[PDB]
Amino acid sequence: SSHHHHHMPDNTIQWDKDADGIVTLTMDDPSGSTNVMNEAYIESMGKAVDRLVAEKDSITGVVVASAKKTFFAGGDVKTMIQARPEDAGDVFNTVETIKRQLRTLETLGKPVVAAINGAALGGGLEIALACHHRIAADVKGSQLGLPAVTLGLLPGGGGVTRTVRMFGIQNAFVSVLAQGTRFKPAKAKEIGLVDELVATVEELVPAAKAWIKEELKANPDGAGVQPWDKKGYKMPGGTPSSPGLAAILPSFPSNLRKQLKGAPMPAPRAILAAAVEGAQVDFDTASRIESRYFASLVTGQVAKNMMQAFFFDLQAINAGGSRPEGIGKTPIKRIGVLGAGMMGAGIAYVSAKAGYEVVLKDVSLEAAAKGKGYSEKLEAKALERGRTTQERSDALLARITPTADAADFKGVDFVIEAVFENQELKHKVFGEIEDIVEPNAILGSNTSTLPITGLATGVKRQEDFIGIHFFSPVDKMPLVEIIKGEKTSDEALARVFDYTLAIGKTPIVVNDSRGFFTSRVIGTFVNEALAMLGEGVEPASIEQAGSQAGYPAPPLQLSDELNLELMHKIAVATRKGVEGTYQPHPAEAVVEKMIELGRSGRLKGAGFYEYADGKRSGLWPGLRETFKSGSSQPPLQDMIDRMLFAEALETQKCLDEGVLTSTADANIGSIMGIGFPPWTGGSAQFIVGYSGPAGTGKAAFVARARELAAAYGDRFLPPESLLS
Amino acid sequence: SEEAFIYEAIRTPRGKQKNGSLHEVKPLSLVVGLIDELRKRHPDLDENLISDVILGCVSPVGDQGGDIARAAVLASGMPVTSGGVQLNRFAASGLEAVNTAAQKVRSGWDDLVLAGGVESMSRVPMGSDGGAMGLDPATNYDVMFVPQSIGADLIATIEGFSREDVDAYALRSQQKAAEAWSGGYFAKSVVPVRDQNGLLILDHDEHMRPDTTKEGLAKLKPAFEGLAALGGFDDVALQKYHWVEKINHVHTGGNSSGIVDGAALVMIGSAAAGKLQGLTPRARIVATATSGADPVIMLTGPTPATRKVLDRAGLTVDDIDLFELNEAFASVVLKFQKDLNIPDEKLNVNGGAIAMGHPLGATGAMILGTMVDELERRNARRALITLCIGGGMGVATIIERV
Amino acid sequence: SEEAFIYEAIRTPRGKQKNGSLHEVKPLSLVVGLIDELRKRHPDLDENLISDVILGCVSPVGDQGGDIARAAVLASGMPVTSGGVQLNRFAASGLEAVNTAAQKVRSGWDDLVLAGGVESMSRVPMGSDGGAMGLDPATNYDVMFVPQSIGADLIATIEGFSREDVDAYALRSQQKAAEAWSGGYFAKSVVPVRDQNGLLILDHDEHMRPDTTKEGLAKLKPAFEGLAALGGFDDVALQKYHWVEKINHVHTGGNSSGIVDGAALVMIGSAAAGKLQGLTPRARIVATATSGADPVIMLTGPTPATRKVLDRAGLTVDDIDLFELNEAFASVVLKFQKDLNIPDEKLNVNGGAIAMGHPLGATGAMILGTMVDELERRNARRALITLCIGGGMGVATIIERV
Repeated sequence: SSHHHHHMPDNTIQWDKDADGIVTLTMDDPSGSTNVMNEAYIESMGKAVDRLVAEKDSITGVVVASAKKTFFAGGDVKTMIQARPEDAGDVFNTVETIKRQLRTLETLGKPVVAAINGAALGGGLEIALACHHRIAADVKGSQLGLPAVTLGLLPGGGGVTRTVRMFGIQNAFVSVLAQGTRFKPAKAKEIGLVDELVATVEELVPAAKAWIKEELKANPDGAGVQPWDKKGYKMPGGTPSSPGLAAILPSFPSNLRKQLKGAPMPAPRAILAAAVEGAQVDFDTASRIESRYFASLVTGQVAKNMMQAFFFDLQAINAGGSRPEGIGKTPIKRIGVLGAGMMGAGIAYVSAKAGYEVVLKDVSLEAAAKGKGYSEKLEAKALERGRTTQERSDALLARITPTADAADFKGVDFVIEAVFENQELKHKVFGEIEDIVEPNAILGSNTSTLPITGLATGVKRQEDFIGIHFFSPVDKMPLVEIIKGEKTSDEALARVFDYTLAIGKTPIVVNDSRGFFTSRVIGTFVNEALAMLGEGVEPASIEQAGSQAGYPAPPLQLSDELNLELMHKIAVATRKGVEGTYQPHPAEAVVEKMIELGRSGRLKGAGFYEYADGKRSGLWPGLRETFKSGSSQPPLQDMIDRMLFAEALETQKCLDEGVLTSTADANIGSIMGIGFPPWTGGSAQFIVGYSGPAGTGKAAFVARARELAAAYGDRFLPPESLLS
Repeated sequence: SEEAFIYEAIRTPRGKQKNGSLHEVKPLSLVVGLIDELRKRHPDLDENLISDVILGCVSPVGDQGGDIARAAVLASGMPVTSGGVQLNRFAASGLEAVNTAAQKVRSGWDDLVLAGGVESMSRVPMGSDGGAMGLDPATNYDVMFVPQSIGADLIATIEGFSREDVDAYALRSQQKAAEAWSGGYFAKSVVPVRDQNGLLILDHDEHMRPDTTKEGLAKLKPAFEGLAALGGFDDVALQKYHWVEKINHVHTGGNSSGIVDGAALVMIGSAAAGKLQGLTPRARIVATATSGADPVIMLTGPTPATRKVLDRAGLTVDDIDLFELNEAFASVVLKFQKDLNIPDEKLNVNGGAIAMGHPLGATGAMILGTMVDELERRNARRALITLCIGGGMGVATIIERV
Repeated sequence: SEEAFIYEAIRTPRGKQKNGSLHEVKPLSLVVGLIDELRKRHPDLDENLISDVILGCVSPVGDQGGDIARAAVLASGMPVTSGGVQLNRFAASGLEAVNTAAQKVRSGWDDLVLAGGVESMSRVPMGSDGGAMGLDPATNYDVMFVPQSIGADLIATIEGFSREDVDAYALRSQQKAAEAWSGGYFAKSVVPVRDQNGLLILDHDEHMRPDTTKEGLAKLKPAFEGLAALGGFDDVALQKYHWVEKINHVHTGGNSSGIVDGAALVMIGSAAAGKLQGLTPRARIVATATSGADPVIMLTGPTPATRKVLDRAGLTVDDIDLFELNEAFASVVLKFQKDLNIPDEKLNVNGGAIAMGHPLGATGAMILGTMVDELERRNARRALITLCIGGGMGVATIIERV
């Protein structure tokens, strides 16, 4: 066969043979700043590997190096996303050609060393895994891993096959492949993914050639031979035929199904199948089996959903897609958080973690001090797990300053209010610190339901009043919803945008509307669950539907966290505007019934679940008699689709009304803000990527919506903008 | 066309798993010993007329691989024309051997067939043969593989069988198997296993615990050995049975079938074949049926198979004198009794696998031979034998006394 | 009673052992590929009328363990009431599944039955299952265990078949196989194996060496693979056949069957069951038989099994239009041809396992499907399919075109 695709592109690899016979392949794709497994790379490595064979008599070792800041990162996502099912032959032959190059480099009869200088992610690590020795530079920003599963793919460049040969079926899957974990160079050496470390990138190539010179002298027979290519190789943990591994092997798909909660995420299933099926055969047959599973994923729809959301959409956002143009950067010196609840304390923690000086104000010093205790308990958790040092943990907490005096907001240039959800309270809270803070201080508000324009009238610098919406637990929720009031300037938008990236979170810019985007859409998700409960559907079936749809937490459990007293306030608020005659959601009757019974949520101690001591403990047994559960028994897929469509349809309304300005904001905002299932690619992508018994695409989405609308109500009727 | 009759039905005692008497006995020897007993009962039989030997075996590897049925034919000195085939339909392999033999006799192309099963679970543990449904992740992830002990707990949960309920049945099985032995019921059918020197190795069902109390059964812990305690399976089961919030794990080692060794043999022939050999027919095979139900719950197979074999024979529950269901788990028997509304005094009247053990490959042929004896002893007419099967299958057979 | 009819008989191509195209394919997938083909050919068939799936498998371990028949039913989305049982009668397992399927239909207790076999010898090698006959010295000593290749050499020694005689038949098999492929005889019945994506994996019997010559065959050496290079077996055979002084080792890798992977499926049902699903009956099962001969020679089994199936169908050798015997070893076919005086124009007219390979569990169903297609092509009436079996057994089936 061939090391090439066909039977035009630029050259990516630089050839250098030294007087000792060592060839240094230096990858340097001139079309970008990062080496990517594109069509140019495949051709350039094909020519390079052909030459390694032709000049084998004058070659004693190979060193794979890079000229960019990173080593090698990712594949050609612009092409993999266009692979139709009919293209399966081309996808197979491409990855087979990529792996035939690496296999030739790996069975060359001479040592090959990877000089890893930067991030070796995805295909880049697959290159280094094909070498006999891996040297990494312990520098900041360097990562190593195989994150194909996060895009709905699997490592098709030998990553599955080689990690299984190196660590066994169980260790490779759980620690490397299943979640696409990224490792720092120190951790990469510890688990056996890298062999040795060096201090600076300048020592890599010298250290690489030194190892080759030594390996040739100390190990003349085993030089350039991988452990799995030696006779008498024993896979760690055994093969599937080994009695030790066979006893626990049946529980791998059941454990995986427990972690995924029954969600239709096909990629982890495929990685486990490829991993095990490959361990039962030789290395070359295993690599071919892995190719077929890779082609199965790429030509499918979930991979297109996740490639769209977690590569293109996420990149467009981090690149400032929703950031106003022409506005420059502004530093932040002192953050002032009003209110020391779970939100304010979480806001104080994530800001102190990024390095900002935080002033945490409440109405009493006792209250503000408890708010800092949230950061202390979190740091004691990370100190016990060894994820931080005692010095950085002390410097973090020292940046948080609890207080109860409004005068301690002196020098604050970034206010983040997180007090009770009430307009005139927010008006008074801002009115007593707006004159103490800097004249250019951002006046942010963390309201969930109240319009930002209304809250802005309580300050005199309305151009700097803006909505900064966080999600609890702030330390673990990655989204910040930045609401633009009709007085908010573009500078205030960009300043909160840059603040969001600085604290390690992803922003979305949303125009001012009641409910915003996240609160409005997650409402429809929860309201669908309560409606089904009123209809008589079993509560356990509702929870199974939420988890099997792919949500991180089932919907009834989520209502207890949100507390029904908040939900009932939203219904009265959105109705007082309609006054007309209000058209209530069916869920409004269930909320009032539970509030009447004194079961409002986890905050009260009783909701749809029972709460003994501190933790949640099973559904409330009296729930079945109250709502006559078991009387309505719709198909599980109807329950799943009702929850997904309600949010997907509501998201499209936000796009039409102008609440959102891009589908990237919709997709990432729904995934990271309200927990929309990742396999959908976001609540906007769900429409174009819907697949069911009626077909696939937007037309299939409209038909399923109309079918749902006929059976469950006119709220599922698709908007005009989705039609032909 | 031809009617298929049962002429002989013997079995070995069932030796227990821990320090079992049959652990030193190769499974081939278990079958050869039963063939030698058939010869003792009919030394005048023309063995050339025997045209096949069909043996069930769920783990046909090692001592049980290589077509053990043919090995029995050769190792016992039977004619070389006697055939020999092994089959595996999980726990029903013993009864499927009998059913297939009956169907081969009906076709007219076989005249006199030996059927039965053998399973030395202490020498060849279950799962020794591997399998795609368990060890291949692609298909395991799809068929929602779940150990049977969890389907049994799920059955108890849906039907509302309590821990005391399944423990009550376990006690009944112990008392009835004890009364059956001490009453001499098994005296003619249980062939004691002896060594090459004639010394006695085993002559009774070791797994029996005749002095069992309801207080002792309650001290037991729910099942936590093997795949049941591995993890993930409870959540897998609930993903399909989504209306169930939590599984009530009621089955222990005292209300589940025991792991034992044993073998059974049944001689099946046409009326013309038996008359030509001087054999007296004991019972007639009336109808057979295989069917199934959901493979995640795995143990609801007996009901549609029993319902199907009752239609084929033109019969109802009122027409059947004895119901014999394998006691894999107590809730499977209680679920079956509740579905078809079986009276207590008709159901597993001589105790079951909870008391005497469940040698997978042989059990179908053992409880079949048990019903042949009890029909002749009680002077009753019909009996229905059925078993739950792994993967959600079911097999049922109706025999009539002659 | 009920007449059993063949409705569909398909098979995969046979992939070779060393660097085979099917090595990467799980044996469960080879069967599910054939079930999906039957759905494509008859999309409107009610699969709830399929009451059992019977698969032959000689080494049911690993990928082939755990009742691979039931795994096929569950993995292919068939109704959960469609059963699934694995049996093993060595090389005849594939044909035994068809026969038992046919006999289940005749009894009237089954409706519509899938039969066939599967064997991925490149993944699950021969002997992987162990076996008491060979791995137990007490049994191995008494019944004089001899590998099949030495029996084939002993057959050639007694009957007088020379090295050129067996090499002449080997060339005949390669030629008639290539002529069958060139003529399009196998176009409808060989279903190419594809992957999860629809890409082609194998579409032909890649073990065939159609450019075989007589001189090339004479250069090969007598069989030196496992179980033969080990000493003793030559003397063990001559201790029983004491009138033979010396065994003439004439069988090589060019006149013996090939180690291949493959699977086959045959759909069998009553005349009423097929009429209700709109199926067209392709052939009728007329009679089956099981016999046997000496186990040390191991391969003279098809001779009494063929005479028995002929006497049961009321037929003679002249009434049979096509004979199909499995080409395990050339001397077995020549011996069979010599004993019954079979004309060459009627014996393995499309080649055999010497050219196309011998997937132990599947071969019986594969050569049966070959004969249904050739009867329709020639417009002939009757075909007799028989196989030699390890341990000295024989199985034969007579089919008539409908």
